[PDB]
Amino acid sequence: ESADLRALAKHLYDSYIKSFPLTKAKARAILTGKTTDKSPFVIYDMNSLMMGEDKIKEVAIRIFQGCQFRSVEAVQEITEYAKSIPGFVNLDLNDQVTLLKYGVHEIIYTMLASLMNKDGVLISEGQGFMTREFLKSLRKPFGDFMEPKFEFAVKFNALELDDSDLAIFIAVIILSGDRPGLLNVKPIEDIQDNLLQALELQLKLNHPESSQLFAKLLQKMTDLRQIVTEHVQLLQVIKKTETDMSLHPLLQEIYKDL
Ligand SMILES: CCO[C@@H](Cc1ccc(OCCc2ccc(OS(C)(=O)=O)cc2)cc1)C(=O)O
Repeated sequence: ESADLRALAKHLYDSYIKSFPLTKAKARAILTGKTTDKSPFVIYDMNSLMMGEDKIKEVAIRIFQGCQFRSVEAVQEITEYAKSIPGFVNLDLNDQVTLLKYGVHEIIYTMLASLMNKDGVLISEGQGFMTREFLKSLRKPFGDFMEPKFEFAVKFNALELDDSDLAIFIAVIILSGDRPGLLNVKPIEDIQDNLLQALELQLKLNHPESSQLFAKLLQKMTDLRQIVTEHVQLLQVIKKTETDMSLHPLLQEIYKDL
């Protein structure tokens, strides 16, 4: 029944709105700065950055740190959201932990696109905008870890998905089952199967003209994996070049064996 599938889509959208403070809707509205309710401060260089901490509540390491803090925060919102997916909290605890361990970063890069445009990314809850060119000019290793995200953001944003779409797609990512170390696959697959039906319908109804958008969206998932991997090894390099520093424990525990 299409009706049960719509009920599920609305449930997921609602929970998404409540779990994530900054939606794509608000983000795109800020990025298209014609809506002057509140425009962002733009950081494009050193002085921009220092003037940044001014109104916005070495450089490279500070940014690196910032991403980690935002990351840790996002893991907590995604975790809150995951709990709202029917059946998720009823799975064996070990698997709930596993699906989160592998889902979190694919979702973080997915939602990150929502705050990006070809030239930059919204930081500090939309109050700031950091350009792509500034991030790419960062010192030796810290100067290229963001580019892959932007390239993905550009292609991914072309699908023109909105928050209601994303909310179900996000749920499909978490209830994979192909994740390494799962004890009970079937209960996870039955759920994802149902989530897939809801996402298919949702795209069909919300994007009548977008031919095979469902297929195109699913393909984007192979892109996320490569982004995660690529980022993990760039992280390994940093941990070695900077011994006086360390990756936040949560991120560290998420990366232990992947
Ligand atoms: C290096 C840490 O990377 C995170 C993933 C990540 C990457 C980028 C990201 O957001 C990019 C936009 C951004 C840029 C600077 C920033 O810091 S600041 C101090 O300027 O607010 C915060 C977010 C969020 C999570 C991980 O491995 O878990």
